[PDB]
Amino acid sequence: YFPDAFLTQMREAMPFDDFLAACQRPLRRSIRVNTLKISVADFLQLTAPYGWTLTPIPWCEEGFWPLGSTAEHLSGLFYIQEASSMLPVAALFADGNAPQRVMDVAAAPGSKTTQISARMNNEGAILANEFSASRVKVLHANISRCGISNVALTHFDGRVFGAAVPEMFDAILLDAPCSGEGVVRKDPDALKNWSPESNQEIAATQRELIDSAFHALRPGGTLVYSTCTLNQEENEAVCLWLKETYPDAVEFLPLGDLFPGANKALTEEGFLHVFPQIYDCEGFFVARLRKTQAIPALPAPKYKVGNFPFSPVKDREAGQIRQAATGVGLNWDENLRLWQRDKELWLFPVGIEALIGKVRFSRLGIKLAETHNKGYRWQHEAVIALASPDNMNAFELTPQEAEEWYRGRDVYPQAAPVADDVLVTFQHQPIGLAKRIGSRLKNSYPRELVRDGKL
Repeated sequence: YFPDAFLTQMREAMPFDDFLAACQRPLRRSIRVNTLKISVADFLQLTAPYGWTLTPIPWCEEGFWPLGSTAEHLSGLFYIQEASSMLPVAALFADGNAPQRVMDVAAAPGSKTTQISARMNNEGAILANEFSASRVKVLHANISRCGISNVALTHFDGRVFGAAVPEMFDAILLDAPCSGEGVVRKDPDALKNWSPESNQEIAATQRELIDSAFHALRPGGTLVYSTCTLNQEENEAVCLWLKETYPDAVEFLPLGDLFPGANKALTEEGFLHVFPQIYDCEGFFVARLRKTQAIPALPAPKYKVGNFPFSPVKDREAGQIRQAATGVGLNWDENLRLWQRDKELWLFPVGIEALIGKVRFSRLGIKLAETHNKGYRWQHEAVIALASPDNMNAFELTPQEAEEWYRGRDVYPQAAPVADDVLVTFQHQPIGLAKRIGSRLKNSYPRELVRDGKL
C-alpha cells in the first residue's frame, strides 16, 4: 500500500513500472558470513549438505541471497541481514579504507555493527550507539553471538555526539531514521503514516544528525550517510545541505567503482540511489563523504560525565589472569587490555580508551570473568569470542550432543575428556565452557538463550 502523493512523485523522480512490480513482491532471504569465525569458502564447504541456492551479492563478497534455528547461526558464523544494509558498510571500507575508530549511530539490531567489526578484523574499536533502550539488549546479544570484542555501547540521541566528542572518529556510519519507503517489501504497510510534512521534519532530524556526525568526524575521515527511503528530501537534499554548510570541508567520494554494476545506481554526485528493482532488493540510499578540513568548534560540553566505574588491572595481577585464561582456552590480542569493577573482570579495546569520560557508556568490550574465591567464572560471552578451537583440549560434539547443549541440557560423551574444564566445539567452533563432573559436562549455555524448539 502506497499513498497517491507518493506514487505520483516517485513517477517524477524515476531515471518505473518494474519498480511498482518489485515494490509489491517480498524480499529475498539474505545471509552474511562472519569471517571472524570462518572463511567464505569454508562456509560454503560446510553448509553444502543443506542444499541452498545462494546468489552472490555484488557489493559484498561475504554476502548471499528456519534460519535462526540452524547450528551455524547459533555459533555465530552468519548474520541474517538484508543486502541493502550491507551496502553502507561496504562503502565505509571501499578503496582500502581501514579506519581504526568507528561510530555506528543507529546500531540496533547489530546487522551493520557486526559487519564493521569483522571488516576491521576485530581490531581498533567501535562505538555502537542506539537510541531505544529495548533495542540495546538485542544489539548486545547479537554482538556477543558473533564473538565481537571491539565494541562499546552507548544510549544517546545521536545529535549529542558532534559536541560531546569532536574530531574523535576516523569513520562514521550514519544510517538515518527515515520514512522507510524502501522497506515496503519487508512490510506491506510500512509507510501508511507517510506525508510530505511528516517528511520535512524527518529531514530536519536527518540534518542535525549528519551535522552531529560530521562534527564528531576527525579531519581526513569518511562518513557514510544511508537511508531506507527513496525521495530526495531525505537523501540527496541532506548531503547537499551538509556541503552547503561546510563548503570547503566536505568532499563527496563517488561510489561508482564500488562493485561491478554500481554504475546502474550512480548519481551525478557519486551517491548510490538504489531503487529496489535495480538489483532485486530493498530501496536504499548511500552517500560517502570525506572531511578535508577542521571545521569551527561548538560550545557544547554541558553533560559532565562523572566517575568511570572501572579501573585498569595492575600488571602483577593482569599477567596472572592472562595465564589463568590461557590455561582454559581463552586468548586475546594486544588490541585488548584488562579492566576491573567488582569481582568483575572486563576486556576493553584500547581504541576506546580515548572516549572514557567524554561519554557515559552503556557497556564496553567483553566481560571476561567474575572472581569467586581464588577462582574465576568465565563468561559465556568471552568463550564465544576468545576460545581457540584448534586446541589439544577442545572437544567436538556430535550433532546429537550439540542439540542437547542448545536445549540447555548436560552432555554424556563416549570419549569423555580428561580436562576438568572442557572447551566444547561444534563444527570446530567454540560453543560454551563446561565443567567435567565425573562423566557429565555440565550445561553452561546462558538460559536467556536456551533454544525452545527444533534444530
